[PDB]
Amino acid sequence: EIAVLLTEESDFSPTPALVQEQLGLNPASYALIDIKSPLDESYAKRLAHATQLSVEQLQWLNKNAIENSSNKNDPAKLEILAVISEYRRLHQRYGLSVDPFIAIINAVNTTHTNENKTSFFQQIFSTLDVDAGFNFLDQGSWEVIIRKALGITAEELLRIAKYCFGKSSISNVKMNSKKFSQLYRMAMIPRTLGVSFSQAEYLWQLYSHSDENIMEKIAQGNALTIIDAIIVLENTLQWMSEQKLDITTLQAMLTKQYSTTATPELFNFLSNIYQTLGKQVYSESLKPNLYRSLANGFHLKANVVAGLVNWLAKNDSEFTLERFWQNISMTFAEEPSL
Amino acid sequence: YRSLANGFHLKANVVAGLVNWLAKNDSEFTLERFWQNISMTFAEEPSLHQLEVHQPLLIQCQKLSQYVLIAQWAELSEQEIALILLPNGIDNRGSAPSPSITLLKLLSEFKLCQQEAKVSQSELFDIMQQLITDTNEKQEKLRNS
Amino acid sequence: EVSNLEKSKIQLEGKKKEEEIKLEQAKDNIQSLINNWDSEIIIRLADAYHWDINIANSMFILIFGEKINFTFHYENRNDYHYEEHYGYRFEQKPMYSFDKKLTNGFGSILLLKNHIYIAEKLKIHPGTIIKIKNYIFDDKSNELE
Amino acid sequence: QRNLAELEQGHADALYQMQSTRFTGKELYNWMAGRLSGLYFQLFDATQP
Amino acid sequence: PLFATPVDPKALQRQHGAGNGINSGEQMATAQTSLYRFPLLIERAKSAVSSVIQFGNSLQSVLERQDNEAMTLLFQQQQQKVLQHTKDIQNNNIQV
Amino acid sequence: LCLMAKAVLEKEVDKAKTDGLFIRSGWNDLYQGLLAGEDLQLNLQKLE
Repeated sequence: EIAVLLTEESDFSPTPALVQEQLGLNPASYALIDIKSPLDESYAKRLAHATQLSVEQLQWLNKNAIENSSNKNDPAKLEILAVISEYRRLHQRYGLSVDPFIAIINAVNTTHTNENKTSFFQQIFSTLDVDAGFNFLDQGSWEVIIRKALGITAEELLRIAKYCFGKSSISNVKMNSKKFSQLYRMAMIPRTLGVSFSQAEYLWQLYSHSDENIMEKIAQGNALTIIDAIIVLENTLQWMSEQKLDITTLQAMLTKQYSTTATPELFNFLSNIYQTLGKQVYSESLKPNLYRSLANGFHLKANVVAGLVNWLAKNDSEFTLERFWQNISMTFAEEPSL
Repeated sequence: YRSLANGFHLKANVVAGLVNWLAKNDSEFTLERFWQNISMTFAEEPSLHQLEVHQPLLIQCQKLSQYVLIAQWAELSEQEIALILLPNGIDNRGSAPSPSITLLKLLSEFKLCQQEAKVSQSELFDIMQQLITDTNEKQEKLRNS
Repeated sequence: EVSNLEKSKIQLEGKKKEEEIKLEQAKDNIQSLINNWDSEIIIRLADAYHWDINIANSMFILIFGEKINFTFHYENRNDYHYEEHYGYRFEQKPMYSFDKKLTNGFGSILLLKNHIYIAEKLKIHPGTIIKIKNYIFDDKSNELE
Repeated sequence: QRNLAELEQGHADALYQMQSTRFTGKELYNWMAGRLSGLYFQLFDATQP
Repeated sequence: PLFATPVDPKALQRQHGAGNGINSGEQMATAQTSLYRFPLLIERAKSAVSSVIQFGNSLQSVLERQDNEAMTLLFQQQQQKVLQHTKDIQNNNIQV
Repeated sequence: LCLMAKAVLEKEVDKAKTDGLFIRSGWNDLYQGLLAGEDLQLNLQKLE
């Protein structure tokens, strides 16, 4: 919390002084717990006491998080300890245990162990096969059980399969335990929060720019990018709940659709702007008249509208107040209509 | 239409919709015939017995008041009436359906449609108008305009 | 007497240099009225009512395909995948003409509401509510599996 | 008392509906403001010469 | 046993007075001639337009008093209903 | 009367200046014809 307020940048890179606070750990313990794909019977005990976990589950975490990292040959101790620390955050704030967190980042646990009867994969996906064919371009009998597990509708499942596989190879996919993670990942991040699926898709896609595709990077990405997406949803949902701003109002304020429909309200609004201010040549004496009549058409002020038209004179440079008056004077002839 | 609308507490386009509505059901009624029946009585000496003689005005004014009660109950706008005054309208029957239970529950389901949509309702009237019209007269009408 | 009319010449040229822009904007916005293809209206319904494109178009086609035509659009054979259990997946934007003024222009919205409401309430595919309809009204009894 | 509170909510909805569908509501004074304030400046520029 | 609770009662939606639609622009006639010159025509036309403005103000006053009377009458009716349901409350209060 | 005054001033004053005076009707059927006398007052003041 003292690092969020004192960051000039965006959402923070996982600095190794923040792993030491959540994951209970000293800067002298941080200089010894160097990692491999199995750690030891010593460092695993240290991290399993630092977490509230056992040794086997944390060996699962270290076997998994190295695979979804920068390089497979284990560099970047910082990254693996960051994955463990922001496991600890999500398990402190929610009920995300070891197996759903792994299934978010890496393969769903398919090994039947010394638990009650079965693994996490058969616990969630009731009866499927790792390395089976899945024609989810059309449908199947698996499509009931995947919606049992993840809670998705039909077209949201189709869109969630458009990402994490591309729009070329949706038909013939041999899903191993790592491809079921691509589906569990993009559909359990909303439900562990208070968000539905299209709402989380919309809040991911607004926090973007006009070119890239952030949903592909969230789906097919590393562990730091998939935890960065969770930080983005955390920040955006907290900011919107701070100000009672619904997704309906945010949609009404931020869309780009602009459905072509001539409402009678616009006709009665723009009949004032031409029937009071007659046909002219667009002098600059016409300009305060145009701002005054647009301001009094709504319940606004003249200088606020003179600010907003100059505001819109820069974004969407096709708009010009001269072009707006010319478009008013094109219609509203001797015989105007809808 | 303006003076009949201001005689009640109504709007001018609502009365212009309702008289054209009643121009089809009970085809004896005509706005020209209504004005001629007004001008027959109310002579140099008008009285109440002249209305007691000329009973078609006593039919037509109560007939107007029935559709005024229906328009106040269903809370019709002017474009709500203009959508049902389309030449086929709801396509169950022709233009201007008669005031039965069928119309009076069609308007109820119509108000439910206005409640469900959560958008601007003139958008709904335009969409519903393209669902009623044919997109062949509309395209040539746009080309003419 | 010449220099005062020079200003009138400048004013008439100032009017002409904007009326030419009026001609250009007219001839641009009038040579673009081609794209009326009758499938955009149900897209406007899915915009107005908080629906989605795929379910609200596949329900319309799979309900009314017995009554009206539904001629689809060319160069879209692989684009519109149809199957029995979940019909008309609509891999791209749906483009179809459907031969209007043969349905009921407002009761069809009332059908589509209850169909999509059962689709969203029981959380089924849109391709099997019509199999429920076949089991109820036509009694196949082989669809229960 | 619950039915009384729901009836009062219905009365508030009825008052807001007849404030919205009123003729001399906000859609009339927006029109009169946007016309009268635009014609008043033109009358001023016709009068000041 | 399990417990039952209704979730999220739906609030009502907003309406507006959409009785304003398209305007049909009325055309203007053509005056033929008059053998009087311009100052007498202005001296008469200015008084005529002043009469029009006066009756426009009178029409606006009458037309807002009509709507205010409609609002007042509706409020009287619904308060008359509320003051009967309150009597029903006071009827149960003596049975207690 | 306003059209009389326009057609009488178009005798003396030439028609290159009395163009935009009485092009539009000030009446508005969608409202009750409110502020229709202001249009006539402005268009007589500009004529004068």
